[PDB]
Amino acid sequence: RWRQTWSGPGTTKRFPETVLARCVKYTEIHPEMRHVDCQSVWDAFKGAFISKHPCDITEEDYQPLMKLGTQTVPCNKILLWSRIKDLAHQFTQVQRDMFTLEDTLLGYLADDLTWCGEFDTSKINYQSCPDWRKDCSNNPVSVFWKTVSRRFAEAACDVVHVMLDGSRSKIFDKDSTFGSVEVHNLQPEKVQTLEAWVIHGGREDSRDLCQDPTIKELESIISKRNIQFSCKNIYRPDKFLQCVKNPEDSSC
Ligand SMILES: Nc1nc(O[C@@H]2O[C@H](COP(=O)(O)O)[C@@H](O)[C@H]2O)c2ncn([C@@H]3O[C@H](COP(=O)(O)OP(=O)(O)OP(=O)(O)O)[C@@H](O)[C@H]3O)c2n1
Repeated sequence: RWRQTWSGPGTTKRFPETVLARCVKYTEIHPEMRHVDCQSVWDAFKGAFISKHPCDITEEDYQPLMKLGTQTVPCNKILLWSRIKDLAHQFTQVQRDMFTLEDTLLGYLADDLTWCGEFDTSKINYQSCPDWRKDCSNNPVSVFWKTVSRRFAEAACDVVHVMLDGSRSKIFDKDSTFGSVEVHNLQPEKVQTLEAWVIHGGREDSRDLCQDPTIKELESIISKRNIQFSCKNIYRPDKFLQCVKNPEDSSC
């Protein structure tokens, strides 16, 4: 068909099979999730968006799935990220120094996937799904991430870290999930500090990007929530990862 209902990519091929298989793998690997019934998880995930208008999804739609995906995360070891998920993930993969959202069952189930249904049919839409900008923000994927990211941020305590992409024109972006949801849902009663790691993309010698106006904005916002702010440059992410794998080892 030469045209489609929405402007975004349609549901990821074999979405039901993919989510199911991810749930099985996760609960097989992660002991604490060992009892989880992956069929019930799939059904609850389905229940959030099937037969529903994909511009009319709410956080409530995802509550059955949230309940089933309830999981304790070590509160002082949370790593948030904005844009640069590959480094964040490569980092936590070394020795589980920290946990990102994609290390939780629910984040793992949905990572890199697109999905939506149709009002008044039970069909998954494999042709297109709403674009957040062009179509609607209350779509199944955007609403899912907002809901799960809020919960993840509320679970954090002590020092919370965030990797930010220093090669972007807005290192801290208030419109991102990190900036619009996570920063506002850290609980000042529990969270002592937010420490930003600003990942350089520019090769070799570069600025102190902790002085970037958007970082100063982030500092102001966090400080005004009664949370301390710290910032560090990571000048060579490749060296950084090497030092994580082999610390004190070289020129670290
Ligand atoms: N794996 C993952 N984790 C998310 O969430 C937490 O959110 C943070 C990262 O999101 P951020 O980069 O937006 O801050 C991390 O701290 C995680 O703890 C996501 N929050 C949103 N997404 C999804 O990432 C995909 C690309 O989004 P984009 O931010 O690159 O571009 P977008 O804002 O959707 O462009 P638009 O068309 O103008 O709306 C979309 O599927 C979007 O729904 C997400 N994907």
